[PDB]
Amino acid sequence: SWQEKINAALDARRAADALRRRYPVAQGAGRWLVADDRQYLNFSSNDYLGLSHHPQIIRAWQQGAEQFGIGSGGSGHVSGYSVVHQALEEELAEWLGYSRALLFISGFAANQAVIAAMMAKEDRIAADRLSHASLLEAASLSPSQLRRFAHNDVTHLARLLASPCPGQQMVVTEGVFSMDGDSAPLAEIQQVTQQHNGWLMVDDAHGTGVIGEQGRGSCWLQKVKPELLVVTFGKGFGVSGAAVLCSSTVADYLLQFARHLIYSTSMPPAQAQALRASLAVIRSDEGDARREKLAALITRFRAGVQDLPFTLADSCSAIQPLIVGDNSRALQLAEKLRQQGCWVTAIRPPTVPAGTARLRLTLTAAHEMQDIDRLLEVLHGNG
Repeated sequence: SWQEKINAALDARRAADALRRRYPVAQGAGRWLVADDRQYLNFSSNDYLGLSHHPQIIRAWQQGAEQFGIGSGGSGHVSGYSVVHQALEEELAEWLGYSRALLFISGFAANQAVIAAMMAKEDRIAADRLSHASLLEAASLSPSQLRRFAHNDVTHLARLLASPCPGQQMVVTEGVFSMDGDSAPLAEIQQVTQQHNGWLMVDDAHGTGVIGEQGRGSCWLQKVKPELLVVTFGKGFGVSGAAVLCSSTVADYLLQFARHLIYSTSMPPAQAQALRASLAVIRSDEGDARREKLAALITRFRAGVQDLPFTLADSCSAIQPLIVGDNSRALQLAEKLRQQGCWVTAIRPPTVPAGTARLRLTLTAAHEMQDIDRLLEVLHGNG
């Protein structure tokens, strides 16, 4: 029965594979986390540039409602394409170097809509094994053939692409991995997929706004222009939503065939105005300053960890895993940091490889130097 299927799946769960209850917060974005009525330094949010609370983006969100109401009233293919959506699309395309941008309500939605429109059962997706769920789940729920390659292993990927395919091949990877905060070798990857007549799709959720000139992506940084670029706005941009960057013909294909783009409700115009304001800050001199601040904080953290009984991952991202090793030690370490006012969360097998239990830390441009020092001190006294 259905209820037996559900009860049986919930009952079978081992203690290490069960997800904890969601914890309600009063504030979850940026420097401070507020849970109950207690203030914690927040080392768990994705607000990498501190823009969720920026006065200019708040104003834009607010005025946009005055000007346009809230809901768009519908889909882009009827009366839900606002002049504000068109201007944001144009601005993103100009910023990143693509002929076209198409807006989506989330990264999950963008990824699924591209893959649903472009891949048939005959085709193959070659996906990095550590791709985040937004991408992988999309590639899974497709009728195409999904094949994973070892993390960032371009030799493995070439092997994959060389295998006979009855259709076309799409390579998918992230610019900065949600997991370890490490970068993909995009240029090398772009080379072997061209060599096997494939197209390349990069999701740059964790790099967009945060690295490269004017905060352009992981792709800019590495001088690579994949056929498809997906950017999402729930992290560094401090808002919500996503866009697909692409060519004139690919955008025309998606606008004719991608049902997810054609029939979904477009985002509130006021949300798009907040995103245009976020983009402006990201491109501005203040954008450079926030990125430079974030990099200084990462430097301060990594330098302090040298003198600690922990290891670091290969990351220059705001994402800075602290490898602890032992599961009990890591959980007790996170609990203790929380007790001392530092909000962190621990991750253990099997989400991570054996013996690589760790803290999931993130830093943001809203943090201050003394915050990093407070983290280091608690880590020393409990490490």
